[PDB]
Amino acid sequence: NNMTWMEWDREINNYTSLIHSLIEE
Amino acid sequence: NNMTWMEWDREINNYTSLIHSLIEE
Amino acid sequence: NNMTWMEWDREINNYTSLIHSLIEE
Amino acid sequence: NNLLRAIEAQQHLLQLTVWGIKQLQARILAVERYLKDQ
Amino acid sequence: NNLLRAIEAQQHLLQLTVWGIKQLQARILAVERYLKDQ
Amino acid sequence: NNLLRAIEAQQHLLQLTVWGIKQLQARILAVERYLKDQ
Repeated sequence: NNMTWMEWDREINNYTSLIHSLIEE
Repeated sequence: NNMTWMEWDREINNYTSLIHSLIEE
Repeated sequence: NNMTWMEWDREINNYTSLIHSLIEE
Repeated sequence: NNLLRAIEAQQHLLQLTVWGIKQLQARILAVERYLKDQ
Repeated sequence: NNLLRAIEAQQHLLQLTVWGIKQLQARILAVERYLKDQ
Repeated sequence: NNLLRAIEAQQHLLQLTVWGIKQLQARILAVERYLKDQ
C-alpha cells in the first residue's frame, strides 16, 4: 500500500517474536 | 494444478474472511 | 542459510503432514 | 487465550506473505513481458 | 471449536502461499536461465 | 495440546514461506537491475 520491503521485514519480525512468546507461555 | 492467479486470489480472500469471523466469534 | 529449494520442499511437506494428523486427531 | 492471540498474529503474518507474493507475481510477469516484447 | 476451524482454514491459506511461491521460483529461475543463455 | 502443536508447526511453515519470499524478492530485484543496466 505504503508498504515497503524494509517495513515488511520489521512487521514479520515483530509478529514472529510475539508468537514465539505466546507459544512458550 | 488447474490453479490460476485469479482463482488463487478468490480462495485467499474466502479463507481470510472466514478466519476473521471465527476469531471475532 | 544452508537452505536449498529441495530441502525447503521436504520441510514444507513434513510440517504439512504433521498438521494434517494433529487437526484430524 | 494465548492460542487465540497466536492465531490472530499468525493471520497478520499470512496477510503480509500474501502481499509479498502478489508484489512478486506482478514484478516477474512485468519482466517476462519485457523480454517477450524485446 | 472456532480455533480448530481457524487452524484448518489457515492451513489451506499456507498451502495456497506454498503453491504461489513454487510458481514464482520456477518462473524467476526460467528468466535467470534465459538471460544466461542470451 | 493438538492445537498448540498445530500452531507451533504452522509457525515453522510461515518461517519457511518468509525465507522463500525473501529469496525471490532479491532474485527478481537482481534481474530488474541487470535489465536496467543493459
